[PDB]
Amino acid sequence: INPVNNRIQDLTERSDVLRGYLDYDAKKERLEEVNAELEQPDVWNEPERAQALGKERSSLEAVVDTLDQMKQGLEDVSGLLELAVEADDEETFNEAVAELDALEEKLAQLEFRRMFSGEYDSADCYLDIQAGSGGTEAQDWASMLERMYLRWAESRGFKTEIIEESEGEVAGIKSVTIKISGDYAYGWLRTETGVHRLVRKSPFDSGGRRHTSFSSAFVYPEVDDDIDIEINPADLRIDVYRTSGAGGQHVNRTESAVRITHIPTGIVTQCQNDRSQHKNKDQAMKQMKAKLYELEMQKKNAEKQAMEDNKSDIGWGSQIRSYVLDDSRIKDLRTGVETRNTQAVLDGSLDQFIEASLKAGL
Amino acid sequence: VTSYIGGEGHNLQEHSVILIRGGRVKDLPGVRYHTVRGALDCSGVKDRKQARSKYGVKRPKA
Amino acid sequence: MSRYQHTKGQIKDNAIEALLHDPLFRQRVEKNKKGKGSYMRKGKHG
RNA sequence: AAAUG
RNA sequence: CGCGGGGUGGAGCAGCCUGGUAGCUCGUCGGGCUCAUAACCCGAAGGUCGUCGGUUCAAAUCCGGCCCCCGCAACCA
RNA sequence: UACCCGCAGAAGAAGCACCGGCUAACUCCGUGCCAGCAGCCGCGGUAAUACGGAGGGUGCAAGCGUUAAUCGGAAUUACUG
RNA sequence: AGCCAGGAUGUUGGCUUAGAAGCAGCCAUCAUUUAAAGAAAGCGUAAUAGCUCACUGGUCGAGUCGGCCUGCGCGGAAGAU
Ligand SMILES: [Mg+2]
Ligand SMILES: [Mg+2]
Ligand SMILES: [Mg+2]
Ligand SMILES: [Mg+2]
Ligand SMILES: [Mg+2]
Ligand SMILES: [Mg+2]
Ligand SMILES: [Mg+2]
Ligand SMILES: [Mg+2]
Ligand SMILES: [Mg+2]
Ligand SMILES: [Mg+2]
Repeated sequence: INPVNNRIQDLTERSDVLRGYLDYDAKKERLEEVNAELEQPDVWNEPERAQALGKERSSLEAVVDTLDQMKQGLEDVSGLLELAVEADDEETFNEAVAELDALEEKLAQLEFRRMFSGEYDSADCYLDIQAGSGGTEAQDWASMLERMYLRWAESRGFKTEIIEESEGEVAGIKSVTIKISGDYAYGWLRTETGVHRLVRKSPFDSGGRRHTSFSSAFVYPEVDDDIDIEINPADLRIDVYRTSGAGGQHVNRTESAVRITHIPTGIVTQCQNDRSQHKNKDQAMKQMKAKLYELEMQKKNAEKQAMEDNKSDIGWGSQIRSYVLDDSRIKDLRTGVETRNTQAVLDGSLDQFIEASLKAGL
Repeated sequence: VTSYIGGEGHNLQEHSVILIRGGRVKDLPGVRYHTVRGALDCSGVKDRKQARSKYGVKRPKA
Repeated sequence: MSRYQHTKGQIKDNAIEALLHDPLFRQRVEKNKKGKGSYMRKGKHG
């Protein structure tokens, strides 16, 4: 029953941690205010507001309710632990154990939802590691990072695959792309996007000076490549008319030239290469399709540009961890969690950082 | 022009009416001016007890 | 807080990578106190 | 014959 | 739409010439050289020949279909 | 009005800059190429008399600093030179 | 076919949901008081509520219902002296 006791001890701690991350009191307050708003009969006159408020309420309630359940269940288990120990009633002990297990499961579920609330969190990812401005040292650092990541991925049970590797001319790697397949792979790794700070005495420097080299990790999920949808003839205007210059009697009469127009967007494609109108239309159709594709691409790019611009805005805040090897201390800048086991971290003990980051929601 | 903002932390943002005083920053390329802390839209530096004149910090009354 | 004005212009693909290839995330090399680039003409307090 | 750090 | 030429590892080329056979240059990997990198030296690996069918005992090779590319021709009023 | 006499009681009345070198005045704590400083040189990457606070000190003082402005140093447009 | 009456109980069946009470669905589609009453066919609701319907009791007092086979017709049916 010592392991059971240990588990019990752990569970309270993690509950407390969860509460801290959540900011539980504030949540409770919010739930209360929302509840108060709800019972006021005037709030259901405005329908859009009211449904939103209801939506807000329920999740908050769940969060709160689960939390104290956890508080209570643990206490109950502790109470029954004594009975298990001294009185030596086995059935009761078993029941207590079962209860604890249930509680643990519930806790896990709550933590799970807190963690993997994003859309693409369940999916697999491409981890992209790029070496910095340093040179050989930077490349080495990047390589080290890559190694660490691989070790981490192997640890939890993910399938790693080196898609592209640009090798460093002296030592290490210039860049690497790693496909990481598995259950909730992106959700587990998405926090690691950012610049990593190595601080160590360079073995590649002849002077042997202490260098501060940087290398970026970039985790992005494998999005499903959507099929490029067939445009409807309802959305299309097809004009037919005579050609420019033309050249003959049959050309003056015949309307071979085709103008296809997209009604929702306002794009036009003209074609008058062929004698046959049908052929022209086909060619024009193709052109239109191509244009649509291009437009889609452009829109995608623009949105993407906005996103990074926003990311750029953070600037120095993209620096997520500091790996000091001289003083022997790793610090996550985002959370504030510190460890002196640098070598262990390098080997692949990232769970301590990653989990905390997930809990934070950054 | 471009002007340096001295002291730890500032309230400044876009469309903020400020007073600049001159004095070039050696490190920064093209910076020839200092903003005046404690004049116009610009606030004084928080929690300073020394060299307050330079940073627009009022006397801590006790 | 204040925005960092990066020297990359209009970022198109990835922001983090761009930042890494910027003066912001340049390498910081320590000046030796003893060894190679170690000679000081005048001391800190001399 | 012999480029670079 | 018609007539030709092509698709052979990472790449660029051969072979297809009368069916049985997989070659060259670069690249990749492991050594050696240098304090190290490059060059150089040694030793290796790596190809269901676009794809699907057909016929000979047997197909990269011959024939046909389909997909992709490159030429040409797509005309007289 | 200046000025003079009487009344009471220490009473109503001290700050500003600086302290690495130039340049008078040094230590501890906090921070860790960060935040910041800076006239020049440069300081800060975990024992910082250079950052920020404190104690101690130095210089000025109802002013003290900062900026701008001119001459000086600058014999660096040299008539003197 | 009209007309008058009832058109319930366990029950708001659970779940998953923001809510779900016959009617967002997913699913089971039972039994009860029995004249008969679907865990519900339509309208309705933030959802309930509410308004109809199915089936049934009463009145009324002779034919009625909707398929098949075929005959002939109707709409579908807009053009330039
Ligand atoms: Mg080729
Ligand atoms: Mg042969
Ligand atoms: Mg070599
Ligand atoms: Mg063969
Ligand atoms: Mg002195
Ligand atoms: Mg110190
Ligand atoms: Mg000084
Ligand atoms: Mg100081
Ligand atoms: Mg002169
Ligand atoms: Mg007819």
